[PDB]
Amino acid sequence: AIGYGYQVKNAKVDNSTGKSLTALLQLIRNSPVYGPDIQFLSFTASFEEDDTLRIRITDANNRRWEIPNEVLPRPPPPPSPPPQPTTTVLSHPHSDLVFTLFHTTPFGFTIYRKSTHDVLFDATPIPSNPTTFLIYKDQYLQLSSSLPAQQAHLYGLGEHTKPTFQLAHNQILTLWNADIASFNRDLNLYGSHPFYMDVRSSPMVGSTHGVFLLNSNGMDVEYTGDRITYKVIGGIIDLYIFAGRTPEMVLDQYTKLIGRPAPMPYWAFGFHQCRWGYRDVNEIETVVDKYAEARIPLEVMWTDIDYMDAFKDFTLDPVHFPLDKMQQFVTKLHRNGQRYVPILDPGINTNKSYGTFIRGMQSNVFIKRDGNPYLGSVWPGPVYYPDFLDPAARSFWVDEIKRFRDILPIDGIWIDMNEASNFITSAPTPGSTLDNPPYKINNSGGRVPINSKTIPATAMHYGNVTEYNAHNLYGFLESQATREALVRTSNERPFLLSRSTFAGSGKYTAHWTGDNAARWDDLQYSIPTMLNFGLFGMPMIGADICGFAESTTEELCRRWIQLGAFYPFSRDHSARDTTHQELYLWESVAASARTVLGLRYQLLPYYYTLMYDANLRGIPIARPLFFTFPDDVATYGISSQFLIGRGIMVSPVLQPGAVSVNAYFPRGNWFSLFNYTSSVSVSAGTYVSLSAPPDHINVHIHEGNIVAMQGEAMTTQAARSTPFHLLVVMSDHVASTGELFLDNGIEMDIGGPGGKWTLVRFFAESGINNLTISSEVVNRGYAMSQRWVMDKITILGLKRRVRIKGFVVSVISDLRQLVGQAFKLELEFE
Ligand SMILES: C[C@H]1O[C@H](O[C@H]2[C@H](O)[C@@H](O)[C@@H](O[C@H]3[C@H](O)[C@@H](O)[C@@H](O[C@H]4[C@H](O)[C@@H](O)[C@@H](O[C@H]5[C@H](O)[C@@H](O)[C@@H](O)O[C@@H]5CO)O[C@@H]4CO)O[C@@H]3CO)O[C@@H]2CO)[C@H](O)[C@@H](O)[C@@H]1N[C@H]1C=C(CO)[C@@H](O)[C@H](O)[C@H]1O
Ligand SMILES: *[C@@H]1O[C@H](CO)[C@@H](O[C@@H]2O[C@H](CO)[C@@H](O)[C@H](O)[C@H]2NC(C)=O)[C@H](O[C@@H]2O[C@@H](C)[C@@H](O)[C@@H](O)[C@@H]2O)[C@H]1NC(C)=O
Ligand SMILES: *[C@@H]1O[C@H](CO)[C@@H](O)[C@H](O)[C@H]1NC(C)=O
Ligand SMILES: *[C@@H]1O[C@H](CO)[C@@H](O)[C@H](O)[C@H]1NC(C)=O
Repeated sequence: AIGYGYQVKNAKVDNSTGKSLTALLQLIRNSPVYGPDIQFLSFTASFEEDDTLRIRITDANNRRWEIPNEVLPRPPPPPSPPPQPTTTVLSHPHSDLVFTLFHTTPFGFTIYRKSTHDVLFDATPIPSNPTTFLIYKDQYLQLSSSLPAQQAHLYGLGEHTKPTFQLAHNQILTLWNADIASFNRDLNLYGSHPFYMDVRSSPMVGSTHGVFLLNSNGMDVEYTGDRITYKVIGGIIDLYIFAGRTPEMVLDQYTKLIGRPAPMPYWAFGFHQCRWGYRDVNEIETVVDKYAEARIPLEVMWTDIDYMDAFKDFTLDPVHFPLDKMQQFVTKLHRNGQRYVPILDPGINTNKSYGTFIRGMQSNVFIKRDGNPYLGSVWPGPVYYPDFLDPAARSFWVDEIKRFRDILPIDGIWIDMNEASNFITSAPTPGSTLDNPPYKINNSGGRVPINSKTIPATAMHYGNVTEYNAHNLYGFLESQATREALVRTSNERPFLLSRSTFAGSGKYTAHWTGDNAARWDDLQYSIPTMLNFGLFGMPMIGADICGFAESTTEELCRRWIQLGAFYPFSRDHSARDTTHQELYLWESVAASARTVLGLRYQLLPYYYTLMYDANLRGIPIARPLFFTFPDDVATYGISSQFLIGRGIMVSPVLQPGAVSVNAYFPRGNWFSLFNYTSSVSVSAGTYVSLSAPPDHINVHIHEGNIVAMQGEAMTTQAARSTPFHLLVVMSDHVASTGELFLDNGIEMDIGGPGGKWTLVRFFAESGINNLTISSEVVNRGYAMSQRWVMDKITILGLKRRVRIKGFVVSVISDLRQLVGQAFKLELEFE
């Protein structure tokens, strides 16, 4: 059949130092299928941290493609080996993870938990079944693990649109960056994230680990419920297991490896407006004016490829978007506390009188094939693609951005079309097994050739690196270069949004779900996708509100702003061939927008703190219910509700004509953020049928949490000048806590040694006859200098009212306290 697998020829754990395991594997027998077997494998197992195990399988006899350390820096590998059945075990005393090598024919290995003896990853073959073997051919790597089908709940392996967050059994997930619209279910999309989270329902419910394959090649991942199998068309096996044991711990461990989420400027949490098709500077000015007139907050105005001179980067349409008017426009935005973001594509038009093209040629920055620059097709027509693996191309990129920024101020950059997208598929190179690989991955759901509508696999990058190997890194690399350009041309914290991504992209950029559609399905689809990118270490995520493609309806757009006002990244965007969909256009949507964006803006200090938490520990802003409630198995399959931070839950209507929603509530007390008198109390988690009128969305806060809020305003800058209102939700079972991070909104290194920041922790507890609310402050200086005052505290979750020396609501007014000054407030019961 497909292969015969490997035997352990030798294996040993180095002793008398930090243990690592080294083994040599030998091919049992050759097979012709999918090409030549690699005869000898080097096999290592090593602990990068007590909570992280690394399994690396390479050709013992040849260097193979690996993601460069410069692209994704990480600890180097453990030495390689020398030139009942037997086993070799690797364990560390402070590690919960135990690795075992089985000297069977073919060989196997497992990783199990010390605490429960539960097997997390099991690559023991079924001897009669080659689909369960490790197979290792030049263009076909096969790695398989069994799974306890009912107990293992898996999440991730992006990027794909799915109706559920938890991965359905019996499917194939393809990772191959492609310009494919996210309104398409199942298909491989713009990004590739070969990570999954595995939550176990038994034996120790809520027990979670992570599994990451550090490989940039195209792959199919087959998940059948009782097994998962990687089928990878190149590179090596570089497998990381993250011990958890909680969901939050897994993401901490994973992002520690791939990079902590980049911080975001405060303004990026404001509302964004964009459209493909804005005709001229007058129109975008008019949109901004109409937002103000509708009294709907607008933070950032975007321009799509319309602004460019005939779709060429680093230029302005001299007729529709003349430089002087654009300068005035951006100046006006800035005077009003607003910001501006333009789009960029990677392809450089081949026009001989275009400065960017001339300079690019001079520094030889473009991707080549057969010794000449590769000629693609995108919006301006013929293009060459910068090789972002080439240091000279990055410098070129920085320089073009500098030049443009010197003439027209910008606040951030949107990088699109960077898979790379190509509108003409090139002919395959005769005889090449790269353009015509032996195993066809399921590209676009049709086994479509990998070179379809992109750069051909035989194209070459700096260092003689093939497109075959580097493809999934293109977007990732451009993001690094663009961020580099921004940091070098402004001392403000940068902001960028990227379409194409790879594992680690979150260290450089925000992301959006791409080309969704104005359909009720896509409204719901935004939630699983939002949650996934949190797992992928990209917490700054959202979808085009009201839908990118196809014309929206009043009701759909109304329900969408309700949901979308809570996306970490909240933007209205649409294609040019559809109806306009600014939020002021319908009264019922505008009224809904004011209500929900009003709450969002009050929650800005909360979002910003969560962003801080994400950069620190990798924990997502928008997170699944089982992150807070991992012991409640009912939450594992929830796909239509989500948390913002630890204790706020959003429960949107996602169907037309509905005025109610059946929403799951985990155990305990929940209070509407829109009406503190409105609450939900259960002794055991269950579904509750919430009232949900056309203009309302259910948003609830759980007992045990404290959230610092500021006032509503038209801009994020204005909001920060409002008083703080503290929301304290008490629990009979636990003291309540909360956190607030404060800085200047633009410090390059968030929470760094520079000291331009303050951290406040809040604490509240009831006694039999008193109630204490207090704070602790780290680095009091910055916050004090900003004059932030807390004037009111609202207390939920008690059945008795409290004051200074069913549920009730208590309010403490005219407090005038300074946020920067630690306090202790004593209240008494009535
Ligand atoms: C504005 C955006 O324009 C482009 O994207 C467009 C396409 O150009 C357009 O044709 C269309 O494409 C859709 C199809 O309509 C839809 O049917 C689906 O195609 C599927 C197909 O259904 C499915 O069967 C499968 O086809 C296989 C088949 O399985 C197999 O057996 C065999 O037959 O082969 C076929 C074909 O390979 O897969 C198809 C997908 O490949 O989905 C496609 C979308 O992929 O709509 C899209 C989306 O609008 C550009 O590509 C986009 O990049 C562009 N959007 C960007 C541009 C901007 C402007 O600057 C910016 O505003 C946007 O934000 C940005 O995203
Ligand atoms: C090279 O870039 C030039 C600058 O943008 C292009 O010329 C401009 O084309 C606009 C329409 O695309 C037109 O409104 C502008 O007036 C014009 N500006 C100037 C200074 O010529 C040029 O476009 C080519 O030449 C024009 C005359 C048309 O024939 C276009 O169809 C051509 O593409 C660009 N040339 C190429 C080869 O890309
Ligand atoms: C707040 O909720 C309570 C209970 O659900 C309800 O009786 C009251 O009318 C609501 N108030 C407003 C202003 O909606
Ligand atoms: C609450 O506790 C404080 C300190 O323990 C005490 O001084 C005070 O008398 C108490 N209040 C009441 C109403 O008993």
